[PDB]
This record gives sequence, structure tokens and C-alpha cells, in this order.
Amino acid sequence: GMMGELLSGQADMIVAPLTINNERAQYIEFSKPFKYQGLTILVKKEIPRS
Amino acid sequence: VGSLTINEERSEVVDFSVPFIETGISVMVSRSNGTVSPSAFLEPFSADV
Repeated sequence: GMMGELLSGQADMIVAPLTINNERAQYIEFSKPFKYQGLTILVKKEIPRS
Repeated sequence: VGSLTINEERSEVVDFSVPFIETGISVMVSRSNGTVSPSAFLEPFSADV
């Protein structure tokens, strides 16, 4: 993918919404984050028709 | 370790690790009593109705 293309010498920098975790940071360095977020669940509106 | 904040000067003079909690500036104010919206008798309906 994108990280595989980066490690293969195709590009030098990555500007994309890439998260930060242990496995990916073990190989490359991550700078300070510019935006904080998390994980949630998205569902559809119920809209009861009672 | 503790509740030390990471800014430009401290990060330039001292190396910091990855953040583990969100922090920021936020103003704290006391509770202000609200007011009811006028014309509340037209609430359970619409003007088109």
C-alpha cells in the first residue's frame, strides 16, 4: 500500500490521514499529531413508525 | 513524568515522548439561567398547518 510504496523508495513524505500505532512506528518515525480523534460506531437513524 | 505540557519551547529544549492524553485551553463559567422561547403555543404545530 502507501507505506509499502514509501518504504520501497517511491516517495519521501506522506500527507494523508494516517494514524499512529506500534507496528507502523517500529519502522518509520511519526511527528507530533496535528489533530486528535478516536474510533466509534456509525449506524442508521431508527425513526420509529409506531 | 506527570502533567507536564508540550509546547514549542519545552520541546525544543527537552525531548518529549508521544502524547497519552488530550489537553487544551477551555474557559469555565458559572451556570446562567435560561429563558423560555416566546410564542410557545405555536410549538406543537407548524405555520403551514
